[PDB]
Amino acid sequence: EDEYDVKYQMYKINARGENLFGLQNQKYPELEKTDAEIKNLNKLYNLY
Amino acid sequence: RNKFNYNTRECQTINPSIRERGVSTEPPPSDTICGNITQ
Repeated sequence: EDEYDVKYQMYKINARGENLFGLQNQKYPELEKTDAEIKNLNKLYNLY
Repeated sequence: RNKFNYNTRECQTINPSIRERGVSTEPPPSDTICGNITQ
């Protein structure tokens, strides 16, 4: 969770700089795959 | 888009309030006597 969170904030400041310079916003699917898998995993494990 | 994104700004002036106040003067008073002439 902490790992992909800090990855996410890095991605956020990346998007900030990219939108500052007006470039095409680079997009990453592996973070989303991580988020979905760990979302279901963490919801079940938290309920457990 | 082509010109890079603009930047918002803000400025406002100082606006005094409007009050309604009314005052009065008065007609100054006067005296009216009567006297006789002595010897």
